[PDB]
Amino acid sequence: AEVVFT
Amino acid sequence: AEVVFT
Amino acid sequence: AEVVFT
Amino acid sequence: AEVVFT
Amino acid sequence: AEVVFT
Amino acid sequence: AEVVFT
Amino acid sequence: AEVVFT
Amino acid sequence: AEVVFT
Repeated sequence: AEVVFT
Repeated sequence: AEVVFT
Repeated sequence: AEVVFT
Repeated sequence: AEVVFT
Repeated sequence: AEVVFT
Repeated sequence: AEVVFT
Repeated sequence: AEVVFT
Repeated sequence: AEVVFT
């Protein structure tokens, strides 16, 4: 699982 | 920007 | 921004 | 910026 | 910013 | 598990 | 899994 | 799975 908030 | 890989 | 998962 | 790898 | 996981 | 807040 | 950003 | 954006 990968979460990237930018 | 939101990326969610599950 | 928000993510919730299960 | 938030990165969460699980 | 916040993450909670289990 | 990797959390990176920047 | 990998993320790169700028 | 992959995403690239600019």
